Amino acid sequence: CCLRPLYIDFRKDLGWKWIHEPKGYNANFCCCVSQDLEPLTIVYYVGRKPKVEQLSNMIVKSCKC
Amino acid sequence: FPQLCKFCDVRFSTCDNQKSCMSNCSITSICEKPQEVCVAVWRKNNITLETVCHDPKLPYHDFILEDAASPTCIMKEKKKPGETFFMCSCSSDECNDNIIF
Repeated sequence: CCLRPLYIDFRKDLGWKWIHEPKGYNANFCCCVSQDLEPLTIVYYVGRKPKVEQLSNMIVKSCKC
Repeated sequence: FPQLCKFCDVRFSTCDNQKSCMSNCSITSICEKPQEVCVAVWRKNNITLETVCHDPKLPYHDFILEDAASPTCIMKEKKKPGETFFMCSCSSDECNDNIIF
């Protein structure tokens, strides 16, 4: 039950096509349960408008047993 | 639920004589109304390709989208005067990335 490294590529794993950038990020995966999470800033378009926003619960950090 | 159908606007294209060319567009959008639909238009003077999200009731370029519900975009000549003009419409999510003639 220790933290871990993993990489996730929105279109090719989660299957989310709406996110413009980043193509992916590294979130971690922990049985051992995830303790602490953190948001990921992302970019996407509503029509042609580009907007910025943090997606919370995207990045795992502390593991707790 | 709103579609994603590409909104890369007017762009200069390498599209030419091949049966199908891809929108080389870098942006996939979350259409502003759940009613909407993508269209891809490919006007040929150089050649500009246009990809937007549009509404089936509204007319585009003084033309109206009759096959707006088709799952994959298909181009037919609209015979606008003085130019080679082609248009299409999607009901799928990011339809107009692959254009089929």
